Amino acid sequence: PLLIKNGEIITADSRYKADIYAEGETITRIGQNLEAPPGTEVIDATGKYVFPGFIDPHVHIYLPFMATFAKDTHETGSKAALMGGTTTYIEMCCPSRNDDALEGYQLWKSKAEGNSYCDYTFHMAVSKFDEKTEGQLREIVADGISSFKIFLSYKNFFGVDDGEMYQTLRLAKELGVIVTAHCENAELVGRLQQKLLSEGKTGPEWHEPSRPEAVEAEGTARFATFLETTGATGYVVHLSCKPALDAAMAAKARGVPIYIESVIPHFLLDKTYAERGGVEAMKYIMSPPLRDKRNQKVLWDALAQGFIDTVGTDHCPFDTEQKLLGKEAFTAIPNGIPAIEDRVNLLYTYGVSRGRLDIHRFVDAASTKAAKLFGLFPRKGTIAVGSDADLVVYDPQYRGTISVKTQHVNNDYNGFEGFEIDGRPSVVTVRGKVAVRDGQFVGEKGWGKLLRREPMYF
Amino acid sequence: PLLIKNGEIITADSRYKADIYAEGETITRIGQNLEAPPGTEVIDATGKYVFPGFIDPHVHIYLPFMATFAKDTHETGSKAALMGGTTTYIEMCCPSRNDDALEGYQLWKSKAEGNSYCDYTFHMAVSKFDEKTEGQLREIVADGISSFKIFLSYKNFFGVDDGEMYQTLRLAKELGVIVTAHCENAELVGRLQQKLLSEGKTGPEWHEPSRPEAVEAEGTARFATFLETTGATGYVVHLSCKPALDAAMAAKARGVPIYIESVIPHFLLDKTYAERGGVEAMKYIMSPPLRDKRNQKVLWDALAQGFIDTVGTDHCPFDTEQKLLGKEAFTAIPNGIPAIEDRVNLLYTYGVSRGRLDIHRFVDAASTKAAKLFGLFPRKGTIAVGSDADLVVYDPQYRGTISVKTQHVNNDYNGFEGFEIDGRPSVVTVRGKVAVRDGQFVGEKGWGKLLRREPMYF
Amino acid sequence: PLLIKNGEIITADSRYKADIYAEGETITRIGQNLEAPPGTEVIDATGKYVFPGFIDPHVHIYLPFMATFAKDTHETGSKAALMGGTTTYIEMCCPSRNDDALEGYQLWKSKAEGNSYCDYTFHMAVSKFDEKTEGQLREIVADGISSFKIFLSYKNFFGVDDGEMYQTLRLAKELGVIVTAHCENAELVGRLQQKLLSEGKTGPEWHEPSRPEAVEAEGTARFATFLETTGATGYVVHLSCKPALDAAMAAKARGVPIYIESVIPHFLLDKTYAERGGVEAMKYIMSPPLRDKRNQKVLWDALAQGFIDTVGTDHCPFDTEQKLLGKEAFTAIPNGIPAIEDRVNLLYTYGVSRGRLDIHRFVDAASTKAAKLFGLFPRKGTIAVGSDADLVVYDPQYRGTISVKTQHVNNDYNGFEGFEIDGRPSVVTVRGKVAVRDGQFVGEKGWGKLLRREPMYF
Amino acid sequence: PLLIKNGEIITADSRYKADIYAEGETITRIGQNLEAPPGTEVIDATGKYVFPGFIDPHVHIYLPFMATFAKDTHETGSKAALMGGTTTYIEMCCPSRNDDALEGYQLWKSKAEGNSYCDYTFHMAVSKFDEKTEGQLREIVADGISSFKIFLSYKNFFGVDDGEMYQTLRLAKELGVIVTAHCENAELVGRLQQKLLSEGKTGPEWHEPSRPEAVEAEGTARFATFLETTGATGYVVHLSCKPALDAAMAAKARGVPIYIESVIPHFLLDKTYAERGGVEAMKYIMSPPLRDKRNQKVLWDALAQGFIDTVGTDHCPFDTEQKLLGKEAFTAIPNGIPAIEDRVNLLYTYGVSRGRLDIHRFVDAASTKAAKLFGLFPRKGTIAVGSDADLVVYDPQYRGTISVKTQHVNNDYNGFEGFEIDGRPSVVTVRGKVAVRDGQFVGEKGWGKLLRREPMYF
Ligand SMILES: [Zn+2]
Ligand SMILES: [Zn+2]
Ligand SMILES: [Zn+2]
Ligand SMILES: [Zn+2]
Ligand SMILES: [Zn+2]
Ligand SMILES: [Zn+2]
Ligand SMILES: [Zn+2]
Ligand SMILES: [Zn+2]
Repeated sequence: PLLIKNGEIITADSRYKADIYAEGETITRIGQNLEAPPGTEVIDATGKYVFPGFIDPHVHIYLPFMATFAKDTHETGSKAALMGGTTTYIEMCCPSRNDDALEGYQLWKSKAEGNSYCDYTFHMAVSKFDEKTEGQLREIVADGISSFKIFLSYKNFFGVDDGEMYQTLRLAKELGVIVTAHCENAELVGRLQQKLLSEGKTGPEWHEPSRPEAVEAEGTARFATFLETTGATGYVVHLSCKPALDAAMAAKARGVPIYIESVIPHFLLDKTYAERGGVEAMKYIMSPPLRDKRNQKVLWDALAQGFIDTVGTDHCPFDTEQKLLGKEAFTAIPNGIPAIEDRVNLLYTYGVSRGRLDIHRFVDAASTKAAKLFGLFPRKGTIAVGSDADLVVYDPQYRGTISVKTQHVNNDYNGFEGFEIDGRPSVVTVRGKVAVRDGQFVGEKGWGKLLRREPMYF
Repeated sequence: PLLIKNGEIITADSRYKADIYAEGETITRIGQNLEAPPGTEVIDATGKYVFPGFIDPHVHIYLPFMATFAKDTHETGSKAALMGGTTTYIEMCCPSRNDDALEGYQLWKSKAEGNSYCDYTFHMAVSKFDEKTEGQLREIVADGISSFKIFLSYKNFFGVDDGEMYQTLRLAKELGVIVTAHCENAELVGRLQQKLLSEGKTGPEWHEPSRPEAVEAEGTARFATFLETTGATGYVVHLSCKPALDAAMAAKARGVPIYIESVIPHFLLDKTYAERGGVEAMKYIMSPPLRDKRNQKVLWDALAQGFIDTVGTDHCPFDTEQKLLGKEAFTAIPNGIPAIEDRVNLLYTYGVSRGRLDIHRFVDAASTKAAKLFGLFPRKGTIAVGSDADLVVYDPQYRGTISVKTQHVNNDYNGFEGFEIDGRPSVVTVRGKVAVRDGQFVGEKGWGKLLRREPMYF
Repeated sequence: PLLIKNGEIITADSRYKADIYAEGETITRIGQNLEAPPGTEVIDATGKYVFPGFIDPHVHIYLPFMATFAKDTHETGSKAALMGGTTTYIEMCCPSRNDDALEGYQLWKSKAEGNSYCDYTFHMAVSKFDEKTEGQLREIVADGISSFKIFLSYKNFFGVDDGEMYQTLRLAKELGVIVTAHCENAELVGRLQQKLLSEGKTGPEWHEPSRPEAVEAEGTARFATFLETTGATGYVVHLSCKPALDAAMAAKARGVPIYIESVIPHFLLDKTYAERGGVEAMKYIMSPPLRDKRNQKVLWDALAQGFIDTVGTDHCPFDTEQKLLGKEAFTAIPNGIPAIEDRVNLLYTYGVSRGRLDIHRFVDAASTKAAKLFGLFPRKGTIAVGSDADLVVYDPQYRGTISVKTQHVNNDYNGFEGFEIDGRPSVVTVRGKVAVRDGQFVGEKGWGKLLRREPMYF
Repeated sequence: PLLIKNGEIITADSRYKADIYAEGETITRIGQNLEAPPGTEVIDATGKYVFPGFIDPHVHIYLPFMATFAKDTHETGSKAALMGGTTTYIEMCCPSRNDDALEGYQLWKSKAEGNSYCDYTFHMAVSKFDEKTEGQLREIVADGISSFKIFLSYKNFFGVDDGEMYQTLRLAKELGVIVTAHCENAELVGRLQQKLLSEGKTGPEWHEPSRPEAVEAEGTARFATFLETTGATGYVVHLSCKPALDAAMAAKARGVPIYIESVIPHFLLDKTYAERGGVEAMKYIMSPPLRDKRNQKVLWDALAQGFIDTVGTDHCPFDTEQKLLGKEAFTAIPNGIPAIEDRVNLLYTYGVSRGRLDIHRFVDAASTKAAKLFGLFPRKGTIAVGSDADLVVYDPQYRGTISVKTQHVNNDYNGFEGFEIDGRPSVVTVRGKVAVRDGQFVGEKGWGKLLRREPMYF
């Protein structure tokens, strides 16, 4: 049994002081001065906030990509997540066009079993479409995976054409599945990459120009048009700039059931980081690229007003050594930045503590909204009787800086090296069991379970 | 003591089954199978929803307007509200340009004391600005009223000019007050009214053309520009059409702290109702006017995505006899439609039950958001330990129709006569005390209190 | 020699009364009371307007399409054009994906030689892209054809994919060629067509729903993105609705060198014509489909302000008998409406005479702009010394109605049967030679020549 | 008699080589190898362009403003205009609120008689509205002035309120007059000015912040709303930024008869010039203020596509000594920059020679469009038989720089000091009489006449 007392509870739509008692894995009751049976583990949350466990709807743990593999394992990844306050993560299951989808799903699925410290689930990538695949997708959905993922980029590896996208969306609508999508243009990026390389422009500073804002805007609008035409519900992952936001907003305004996600690096980093040259710049190469800083205000304002629904990380860790695989051509630099451990602290600091982000909008954008969209709610995403006891006792008096020297991500650099944070998790629990106590990791291996969802977007 | 058991609790960010125990006026604890001391009043909510008491941020009880007076009293008005599921209402305190603001405030304030069945508070109208008035506004704010109200229409009676609007906004920013605003154009409406009358166009069907969508759009954009320039936080009341929504959305997108409210009649009624001729058409005359029905989809879609923040009624009851005061000229028809009693059932029915409105967005738009914006939260607007026990046991199995024959509004007609509803309040409580039991009004006169707020928008 | 005297000359940027003297094929001099050598043919234009010969930048004479062939020949087509005041037309050379481009060009080219009454030129369609084709396109451009044409629809027959579109645009930029484009989405239209048919919806009234406005908007925006990314100059053919106009305007506003064309049927006809059922409805089936009439005001306003650059017809004549080829499924109805003969009179009547279209904007939209965009200017498109003596003595006192009974188009129905017109050509000349005198056709077979252009958009 | 031979004639819709013969004040005939009677003055235009005399629709010669007077006289002003290629200018007749409108008109009118080297006309400012004024405006219009001018700024001196603006527009519609307007917000500018001064911010660098882009956008949109509501035709003077352009474009798109003008300094100068401090910065203080340079591309692109209709100067010359009148407070710096003499060369150089501005669009934006809008066409604005012989033989081989040392404007500084130009007028004529020959001024005092217009916008 667990009892968290004297803490100020804050959810997306409530704020109060009371005690939380969890007999087992779920919250049993809430009230003031609760009496917990003897033996109950008591946590004193005096002077601290008690938030629902945070949820990252977009991470990469196991990933064979751009000639190599992402650095975290479900073990190191889930641990880093917990240290950061994230108690549930949704990983992108990404088998390529040449892989068997069902086999890919089972591979990712088995790599996670007994290896995760916190709960998780997947987004099933659809990198090709045919009779064989349709049958396997029906099976994967039936196993509890209620979300797909398509890419409008990465030609021949992940990208699907209009015909495949259309079929994926019709199937999704039939199964009540929500489709997440990476929006760019596979053809344009490929052509622009070749053009720049043939011109001798090989440095990391040509990554952004090879896939400008106009391309993300085109893909975002195309995706919205297919959703509107098929009747399927969609979700745009890591939207990074105004032109794309305008396209997604226009779709929302005319009634298209589409949702928007932005990832932490696009709120705090900008294109100049990728113009520093050398391995230093390679550390900030991702897709969509970091943009002109003028976009940060746009994203922050949109987040405050709820135009942007969720905030994820698109966590994709690589070692500087791996980044150097593209010292000859920027097209060979493995795309990705690590952030699964810093999302919450960064969002809280620069959004709530030093920004205009309302604290309730913060909880909604970093936990509740994602739980709702992907069928994890009310099990996850909030604090209420019946919900899983995934809690985060947050300390707002803490002051420090982020550094690779103190991170738990299995790679050699931190994207936010030196950034200050005005808070951090003091205690983190997973289904009633303490995983982090006073900055000390005390999690239990294999405690995390796979969360199965029910389709709801017909 | 009160105990509501076996009900499905639904708030903006939670959904579960548990019992709610309120020892006194606030919720003491929540859990499953709670044991209430003997003597506790037990309500069985089996098979029913338990929502937070709903809040109407825009009503008119006492109102000397257009040569006459609104029909409801705080007694009949609060009763009608409760029957409909609304446990808190914010009334527009409206002294005209020729009245002393402080006296006006005190008049409204005393008419409500001991006469309301549920809690309430006010929006202080600023229909002129000068040294004398500034001093009185500071006093009214200090008395707990944290919101102003200005009109960009009704020349010489309620309307303020750019100079006055600017000063009102600067003062609001200084005091941390949020400014609500009726957005049209006092001059244009006056001119267009005169033009139409001089042309012999006197029927009710000329009301809409006298203040077209372009006018509301102009006023909405003007208001946004003054907010952006003064640094004040604003709130647009009863936004009725796309052009205006576009203007308010553009302001939101560029960072202006502005919020949007729409009232129920603009979601379900349209301009043709005011083109029926005679007293029948006069029943549907209000400002802003009912619009072309193409606007209803726009508003519904915007509500579903959270673009529109709150839903109110702009409740302004008049008898058909009073409406006839303008049988000679439409300009003399007292503007207003009654709706304080039907808002919740209408929104639930056409939004949740038969529409695309998510049930959590429904609670937020009809209760929580308004509580947050006007400083009533967390006291009101949600279900959580510490909050006032304002609850609504809602019956989703109920089926019926709205009719003046069964309303409690103190006038002779219902704007939604004949409309079907797929639910209704079964039990309604105010701070732990039952006011409505099984469709029977059992409220206590004078139980309602004035809610004082703290300024928060500096 | 030719002398047109006492006429009021009206061009896009001039208006005056004077005489025009053409010694041979071009205008020799302009002035008042000019003395023409003896033998000169004198035309008295007293009380009439003298416009530059009008130009239709989008017609179909020879066209193997949808299992059949368009009805006009270069002989009947050029004659009908002249009777209507059009002295130059640009035909779409359309070999399909299975045809050899160079052979296709030569086929169209030889069908026109010695068979046209007026001058003409072509837009070279690129329905596929490969090494073989690139070489042939370079040859065709070198032969004087400075414009391409790509289709974003008609899968497997005319439509090109993103890869092919990109390559076509890069080549166009290299050669200084302007690319015209039909903007929809080949995949979406195909899928939506199949869906409707499988649902038993086979009538002509399902044509519009099979390719809604959202699709044209998507293709228009996609095209604009590829122009912006490749640096090529583009031109959107027959833009029919607001969503598409918005997309093209956004591109214009941000600096993309893109131009807009709209065709006469979209200004005067609407979707209901295709909902009349039977062969009557089949007469109004075209692509993009006739739209909701709310779009006509949008197009007219855009034309008046110069947002829409040119007005063409997309003349594609078919007999009702041929239209019946799709009595079983709307997908088999040959798309197209005839209009080459009525464009000028219709535009003049409903635009200038009865609309808000300025007479100079009329000349620019129906003649000069197209001549400029496609390199026919200053040879064609205006009245000035040195220009070809292609003139139209227009009679503004004429009043009549359009009817198939008096048309010269080689088919059995007129799309504007019964429409009134407030003017008509009295005299029409081609390079100094009279082709139409007092409504009598006196043209000379084979007089028309192929106009070769110089590339100018690098 | 005048004969200009061997020149390449370029108008907005024609380009050719021929001779122009003017027997008297108007062009008599055009053709190749024309024979002029003996005594005819012959100008050889070999290797040069022959443009229509350029027209500046917005200048200030006589102006009592901000405690002082503008430096040019109709003598020095018209001379400077001619040297620059401008043969017709429209001056803003600006009596303030305290002046009698009719007297003001007559004052301006008499100051110009016999004192202008080239033709001219006026825009009648309406700085207040009442019965007395309406009567005088009817008289002024009857005297040939077909355009009004209202200011939405300069409180109590020039600015009119909504009531006055509405009445001015209704009268304009009745008389068929077009209304030009300076769009900002009198109240907001006044308040923001006071706020900044009270904060000790007195330097020239606070001018822009005192009237930000949001204000011009608000005024532009307000003006458009009143035009749309009254049915009057409008024209926005010196539009300087994207937000305002967006507002004016939206109005154009929905059918409002509104036109846009931008002045040369907003295309080439930016806000930093006014941040140089001291008298140097004061030289660049005008209204609307110079903006962030990001706006220059927007304006250039809009001009190339015809979104911006005309290009003027808003010529308002002051001596540095006069500028110093506001060394204590920026609000006292007389607003204005000189440019009447450099407009054409600057537009030609940076638009045509070094930009993307098409040469025909150049002639239209600098001459023809303005002539059309203000009823000067076809008398002025083009080259054609019957038109006034106002011609400009332009030399495209000339290369030089602009300097106060060689200007003819009656003040001590040039706003474009040091700017390079790729052309200049070689010969300039006014109604058949040479005013400038090979850079030498040979004009005749009092030759210029007042141009009376006919109302056309009912
Ligand atoms: Zn991605
Ligand atoms: Zn990813
Ligand atoms: Zn109101
Ligand atoms: Zn109201
Ligand atoms: Zn086509
Ligand atoms: Zn076509
Ligand atoms: Zn001005
Ligand atoms: Zn001016």
